[PDB]
Amino acid sequence: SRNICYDAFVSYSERDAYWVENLMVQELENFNPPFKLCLHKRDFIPGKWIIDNIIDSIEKSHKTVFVLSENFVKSEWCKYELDFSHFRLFDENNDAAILILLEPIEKKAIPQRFCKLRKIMNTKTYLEWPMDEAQREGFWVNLRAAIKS
Repeated sequence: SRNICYDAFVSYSERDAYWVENLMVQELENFNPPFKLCLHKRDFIPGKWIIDNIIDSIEKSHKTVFVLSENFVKSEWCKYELDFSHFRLFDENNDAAILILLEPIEKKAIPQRFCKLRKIMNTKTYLEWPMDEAQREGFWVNLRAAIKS
């Protein structure tokens, strides 16, 4: 494209909308230099259809960041479990996704048909949003690093 490339496409729920659209934006879009972000629930075109929003964004950005939370799982995760051949090499060996764990998630309650997610939860691979405000700096540092890995 012209220069319509983003550093990351960020899928997330409207319930966690504040954290993403304030906290995360300030640490990245306001960073210096800044990151270019495709905010799932802030930059999607109303007209355009659904899959066209998702797929198109994921393809115009270097990475995909999921902001996992109880809510996100129920309301927005499924679409990401079952996927349809739109990655000649599959999202498995395509740089992979960046998972942020916004809050803990009772996996004892996470379906079971959610293979991918469950893996994530065992692999305990993800940036965990620290409850201790004194440790958030390191978090953002990691996040950026990840988005630029």
